Amino acid sequence: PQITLWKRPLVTIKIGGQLKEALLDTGADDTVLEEMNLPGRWKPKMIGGIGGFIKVRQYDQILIEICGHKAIGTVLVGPTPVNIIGRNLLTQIGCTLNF
Amino acid sequence: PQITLWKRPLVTIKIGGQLKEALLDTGADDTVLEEMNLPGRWKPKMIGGIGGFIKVRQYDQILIEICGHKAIGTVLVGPTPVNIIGRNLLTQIGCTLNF
Ligand SMILES: CC(C)[C@H](NC(=O)[C@H](C)NC(=O)OCc1ccccc1)C(=O)N[C@@H](Cc1ccccc1)[C@@H](O)[C@H](O)[C@H](Cc1ccccc1)NC(=O)[C@@H](NC(=O)[C@H](C)NC(=O)OCc1ccccc1)C(C)C
Ligand SMILES: Cc1ccc(S(=O)(=O)NC(=O)Nc2nccs2)cc1
Ligand SMILES: Cc1ccc(S(=O)(=O)NC(=O)Nc2nccs2)cc1
Repeated sequence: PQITLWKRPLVTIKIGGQLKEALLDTGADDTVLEEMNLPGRWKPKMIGGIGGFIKVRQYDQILIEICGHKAIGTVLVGPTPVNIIGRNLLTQIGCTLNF
Repeated sequence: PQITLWKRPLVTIKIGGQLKEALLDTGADDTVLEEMNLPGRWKPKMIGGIGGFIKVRQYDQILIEICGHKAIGTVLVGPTPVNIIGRNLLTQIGCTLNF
C-alpha cells in the first residue's frame, strides 16, 4: 500500500509456513525476528540499538512474504521483542519513504 | 520527495539553531537526538529498543525543520548514537511508506 505512520507500520508476513506480524522499519539495517526454528546453517552475529547489543543467528537466502510481496534474503533470529523488517528486505518489495 | 532504502535514509534537519543529520525511522515511536541544548523545563523519560533502554530528556513544542518541512513536536534528548526522527514528526510532515 501507501501506509501511514499514525499507527505503527506492522504488516502480515509469511515465513517458514507461519504467519507473523512485523514492523516495516526504515530504522533497521537488517531483518530481525523473534525466536523461531529455521532451515540450513547459520553464523553468529551481534546487533546494536538503544541501550546496547544482543546476539542473533544470521541465516541467508530465506524466503519471506510481506503483504504478498516475496523476497529472498538474510534474516536474523534472536531476543528481539518486536519482529522487524529492515532495509535489506524493504528494498526487495520496492518500499519507499515519501512526503 | 522520494526516499528509496538502499542506504540508511538520512536527512538534513535544523533544530535549536543548529544543522544536523537524522535518520527517518518508521519503527521509532518518538524522536530522539544526540545530546544537545534545548530550552527550559524538561521531564525525565525512558525509551528502549534492542539491547536495553536509555534515560532521556523530554522537550515539548520544540520546532524542527526536516527536509524543508516544518514541524512542531516532542523531541527527546539523550545518549542515542544516531539522531532519530520518529512517527511523532513523520506524521506531521506527511510521511508514508509506498510499495
Ligand atoms: C532493529 C535493529 C536491527 C536496528 N539496529 C541496527 O540496524 C544497527 C544500527 N545495525 C547493526 O547493529 O548492525 C551491526 C553492527 C552495528 C554496529 C557495530 C557492529 C555491528 C536498530 O535498533 N535501530 C534503531 C535505531 C538505533 C540505531 C543505532 C543505535 C541505537 C538505536 C531504531 O531505528 C529501530 O527503528 C528500533 C526498533 C525496535 C524497537 C523496540 C525494540 C526493538 C527494536 N527502534 C527503537 O530502538 C526505538 N524504540 C522504540 O521506538 C520503543 C518501541 N519505544 C519506547 O521505549 O517507548 C516508551 C516505552 C516505555 C516503556 C514501555 C513501553 C514503551 C527508539 C529509536 C525510539
Ligand atoms: C513467498 C513465500 C511463500 C511461502 C512461504 S512459507 O509458506 O512460509 N514457507 C515456504 O515457502 N518455505 C519454503 N519452501 C521452499 C523453500 S523455503 C513464505 C514465503
Ligand atoms: C523552520 C525552523 C526555523 C527555525 C528553527 S530553529 O532556529 O532551529 N529554532 C527556533 O527558531 N526556535 C525554537 N527552537 C526550539 C524551540 S523554539 C527550526 C526550524
